[PDB]
Amino acid sequence: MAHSPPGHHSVTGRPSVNGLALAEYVIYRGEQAYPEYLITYQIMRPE
Amino acid sequence: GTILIDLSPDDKEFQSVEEEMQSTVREHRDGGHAGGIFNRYNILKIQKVCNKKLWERYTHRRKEVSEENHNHANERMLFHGSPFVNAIIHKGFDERHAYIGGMFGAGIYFAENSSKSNQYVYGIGGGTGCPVHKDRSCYICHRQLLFCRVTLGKSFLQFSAM
Ligand SMILES: CCc1cc2c(N)cccc2c(=O)[nH]1
Ligand SMILES: [Zn+2]
Repeated sequence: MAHSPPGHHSVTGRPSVNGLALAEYVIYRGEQAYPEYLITYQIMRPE
Repeated sequence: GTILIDLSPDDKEFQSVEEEMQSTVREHRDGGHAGGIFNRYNILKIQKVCNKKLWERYTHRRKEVSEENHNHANERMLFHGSPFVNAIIHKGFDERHAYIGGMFGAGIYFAENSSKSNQYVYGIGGGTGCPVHKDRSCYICHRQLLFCRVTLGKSFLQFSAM
């Protein structure tokens, strides 16, 4: 695993180009996340 | 040490987690190549993941970060998709779940858009799709995502051509 940028605990990937996209985030220590919900699902075919 | 508790669809917690799943679907620039073509999900089950060891591991690190950032963990709830969600819920996140080829280097990646995490359920770029039908847009096969509590602390802002 890589390291966080010095003086930071994560990275935020802010969408430039695509106006409708939300952010993505990266952590570099597994202890910085807890898997709180497991969601089981199907994708739905548009009508 | 993990146990999974089923939430009832009548439970406010089930409903708020479903709304976050459904309301953060978007269209993707790949036209559905990786994740499939859809506007919404059929939620089949939501389970609470309960593991004392892993929770304590998380809260210990969260306090370290908080103390390095004026008592602010900058905690978010974010989605994570991976073929290894079964290992994650039993053993936690670690270096094996790092995306070596990611845009922001070899870390563990999370998304606000549930449909972004959905692109990774069957592997990088959707892999070869579901195991049964080899279809990245399978409407039959059950998929799984994690909705995760994530400590960001002080986060480095990368403006990104996404
Ligand atoms: C490597 C699996 C993965 C990658 C990913 C990403 N690159 C951006 C936002 C979310 C995810 C995700 O959920 N899983
Ligand atoms: Zn299938």
